[PDB]
Amino acid sequence: QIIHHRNFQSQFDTTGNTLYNNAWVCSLNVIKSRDGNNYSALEDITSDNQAFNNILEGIDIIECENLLKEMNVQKIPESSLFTNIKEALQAEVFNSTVEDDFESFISYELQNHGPLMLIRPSLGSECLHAECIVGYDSEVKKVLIYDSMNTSPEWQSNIDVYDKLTLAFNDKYKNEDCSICGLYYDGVYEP
Amino acid sequence: REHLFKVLVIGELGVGKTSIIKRYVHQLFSQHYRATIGVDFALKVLNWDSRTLVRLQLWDIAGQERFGNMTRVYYKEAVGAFVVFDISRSSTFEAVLKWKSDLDSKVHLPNGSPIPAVLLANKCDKDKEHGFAGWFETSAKDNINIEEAARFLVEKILVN
Ligand SMILES: Nc1nc2c(ncn2[C@@H]2O[C@H](COP(=O)(O)OP(=O)(O)O)[C@@H](O)[C@H]2O)c(=O)[nH]1
Ligand SMILES: [Mg+2]
Repeated sequence: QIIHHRNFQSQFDTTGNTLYNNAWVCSLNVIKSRDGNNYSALEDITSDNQAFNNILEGIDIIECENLLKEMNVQKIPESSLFTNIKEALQAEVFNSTVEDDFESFISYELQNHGPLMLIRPSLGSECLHAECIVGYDSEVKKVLIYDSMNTSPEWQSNIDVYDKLTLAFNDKYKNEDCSICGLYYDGVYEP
Repeated sequence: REHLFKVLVIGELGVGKTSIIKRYVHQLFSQHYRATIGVDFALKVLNWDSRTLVRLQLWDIAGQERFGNMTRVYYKEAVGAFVVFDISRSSTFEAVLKWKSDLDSKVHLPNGSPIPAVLLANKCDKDKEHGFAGWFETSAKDNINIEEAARFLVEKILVN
C-alpha cells in the first residue's frame, strides 16, 4: 500500500569492486531526500571527512549521534504499538499477532513519519550498519528496504526484516556502544 | 567473467574470525577493532584468472558467536564457509562440531550436497572427516596460509 519514492544509493562504487563504509550517508540521504532526488549532504562528506569513501571504517558512533541531531533525524516516539513490537523483539517471536502488529506498526510509521532509518549491529561485520524502510506491501507480506550494500531497493519478507530489527532492539546483541541503535525518521516529514 | 560468492566465517569467541577477515581483506591486524557505522559485511575482489573475476563476500558471524544459532538473514545464499578455532585453547576446538552441525542444518548447495567448509587452525604462530573440504594452520598476526585458505575455498566453490 504505502510506497515512498526515494533515490537509492549504493555504498559500493560504480563497478562494484570497491566497498565504502558509506552506509551512514546513504541512509541519511534516503530519509532526507524527496521525490526521487538527492539530499545535499555534500558539505558533511567532502570537507576532509575521513569517514566518507573510506574502505576500512565508517563514521564514529558518538560522532554520528551528534550528526543525527544536527540534521533533525529523530528516534520514533515510544508509543504503545511500538512497545508491543519491542517486547516481541525481546522474545524473538514472530507469531500471527506479532506479525499483524508489525504490519500495522510499519504501516503507521511510514504513513505519519515517512521512511525509517534502522541503525543496527551488522550481520556480517563487527561494526554497525544502517538501512532504510521505505515501503510496505501487505499482499505479499514484504517490506521495501533501501540497503546500500545492495545494487537496488529490495522487497524482503517480514520475518527477515523482523530479524534485522531484533538485532537493534534485543539485549542479546546490543553492545556498550550500541546506544545509537534504533529506528529513526526525518523530523521535517509530514504526510 | 564476474562471480559473487557469499562466505560465512563462524566459530567461537576469541579465535580470530574478525582478525582473519581484517588481515585478508585489509592487510591489517590489531587486538581491538572498534565499531563504526559503515558496512554489513566485508568485500574481497580476486583476479582469479585471465577470464574470471571473483567478488568474495565475507560475513563475520559477529554478535551471533556467543549463542551459536544462525538466522536466515545471515546465512542465506551462502556458498562457502570458514570454521575457525584457537589452537591455544582446547575448549574452542570442542565447539567446532557444534558450529559445523549448525552450519549443515541451515545452508546447502543447490543439489543438496553440503557447502565447502574449510577448518582454520588460527594462532598457528603460538585427519577426521566431519564434512570439511580442507584445513589450514592460519595466523592472522603473521599472515600465514590465510590467502591460501581463501583460494582453496574459492576453488572448491568454483568446482560446483
Ligand atoms: N598471536 C596471534 N593472535 C591472534 C591471532 N588471531 C587473533 N589473535 C588475537 O585474538 C584476539 C581476539 O581475536 P578476535 O579478532 O576478536 O577473534 P573473534 O572474536 O573470533 O572475532 C585479538 O586480540 C587478537 O590479537 C593470531 O593469528 N595470532
Ligand atoms: Mg569477531
